[PDB]
Amino acid sequence: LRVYVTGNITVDETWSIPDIPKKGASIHGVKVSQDIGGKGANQAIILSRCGIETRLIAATGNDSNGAWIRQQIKNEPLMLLPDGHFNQHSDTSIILNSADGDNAIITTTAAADTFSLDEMIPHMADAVAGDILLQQGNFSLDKTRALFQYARSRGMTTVFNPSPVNPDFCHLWPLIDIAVVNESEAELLQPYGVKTLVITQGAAGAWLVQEGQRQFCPAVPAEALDTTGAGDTFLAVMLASALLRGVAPDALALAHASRAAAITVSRRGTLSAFPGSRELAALLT
Amino acid sequence: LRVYVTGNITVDETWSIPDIPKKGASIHGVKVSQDIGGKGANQAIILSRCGIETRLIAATGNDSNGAWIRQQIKNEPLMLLPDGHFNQHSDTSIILNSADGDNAIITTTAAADTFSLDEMIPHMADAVAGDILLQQGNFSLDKTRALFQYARSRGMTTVFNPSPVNPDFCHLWPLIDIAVVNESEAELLQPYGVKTLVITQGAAGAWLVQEGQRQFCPAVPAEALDTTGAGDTFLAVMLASALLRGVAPDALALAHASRAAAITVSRRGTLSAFPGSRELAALLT
Repeated sequence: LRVYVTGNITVDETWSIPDIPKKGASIHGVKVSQDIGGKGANQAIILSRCGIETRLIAATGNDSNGAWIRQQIKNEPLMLLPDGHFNQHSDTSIILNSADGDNAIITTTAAADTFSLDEMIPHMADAVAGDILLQQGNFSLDKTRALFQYARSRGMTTVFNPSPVNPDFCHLWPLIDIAVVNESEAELLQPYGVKTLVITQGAAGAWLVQEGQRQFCPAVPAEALDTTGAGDTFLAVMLASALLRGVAPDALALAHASRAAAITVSRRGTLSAFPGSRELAALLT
Repeated sequence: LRVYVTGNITVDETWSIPDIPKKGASIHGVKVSQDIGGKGANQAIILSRCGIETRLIAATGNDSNGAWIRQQIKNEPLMLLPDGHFNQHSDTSIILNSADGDNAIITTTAAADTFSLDEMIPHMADAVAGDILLQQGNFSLDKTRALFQYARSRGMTTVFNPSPVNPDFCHLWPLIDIAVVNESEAELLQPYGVKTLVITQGAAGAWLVQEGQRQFCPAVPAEALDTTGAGDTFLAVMLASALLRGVAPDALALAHASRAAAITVSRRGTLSAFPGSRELAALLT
């Protein structure tokens, strides 16, 4: 079984501030970390580091960030398509880390947007029934839906993590096999009729909803000095643990994702904070 | 007569978002513009366009924004020091919202905060009595004072524009020959004993004070398209005018500066908005 991930790849830049500015206000911040990231990239890489045959379809620009990104992906057991880049700035993210509550992130999409659907599906031409298409919320409702529709014509399994959230993603669920959502997204998009529903609540554990049954997997306690990437780690490892053992997302899968995620939040950065290929294998056994 | 401008250099990035995200949110944004900023670089840059031998002593780090700054400066007749760079520098995120009125702003320094003496001072080894030391508000009190004393220690004319304003800058007046200040800075800070005092009031004109004389110079009425850099355009052209005619800042120096600032404010941005060398030569004549 091969996992195709259609998303984005970025360079996350984290800013430490007192609290997020109110329009009109000017404040001081400190840039504390630069790292490779992106919803699509994070999940694909972690998946591949778990041993799952994985392919990432995302656009990089003819940026110095572009060379940086492509160079890093080269050290991962993941295939990144296309080989070439685009003359656009590579997508980037501004992660506002305030003294108070949880982070706020702003991500550009110039590169991902240029990467048309026509240039995209050809990279999935070698897909077979049973293969998986994993998407996040980096695309428009139309591009996002087109991709899932395509996946269903090729007999693939569909996984959806609607982050960032798009109000219109709400009438997309009938096309999904596995939905992974926040409490915010769970309410704002209202998942329904999905074989497997997973609602993540960060440090407050996670829910697995299947066939009417509800199971709660409490989170593994951890020192959270950097929260970026926890959700992506939790999802990639939950999915990996099911795929390896050959079952459907189950309680042990969440048990593993919770452990993988605790390692991630205990480290600075994005790509640089993810559990190593060996730590994951030790974890998954 | 040469001008040494001890200050900062920045990259100001304008991001367009639908609205400022709340703490836990994750939104899409568009990185629309990027300009070189910093009252230090702005002032030094405009002075050099006026034909004044100018040296900007500011620090840039080892990141994308650093290489870009180093690259954009090559286009100005300005000389930037030191050569080479340091690590992760000053720049600001200008969050331009939608419906939601005014822009929120986050700024970082770090490059300036760490640009120690010993690092700056040797760059004025060629300075002589008569040369000018222009300094803004981007540096601690001890660092700023130390610079003015070194200057006052070689016959250099000291020019001060305490912005960002620090309340303790209140003790430096004896070391300053020319003070350029706005309303709020004039009150609180309360400059005294300065041989030349300029109080900026933007559209409301400017005052030239000391040696008894109180001279007011009305502004060029019109209305800002983009107020950015009006102040440092005013300070720089004023200095240049007096410098070119070999006198202390006078009435004519203020009218030229007022004419220049009108130009800057009618165009968007900084480097591409300020008056060009030929435009400066024309109004300065």
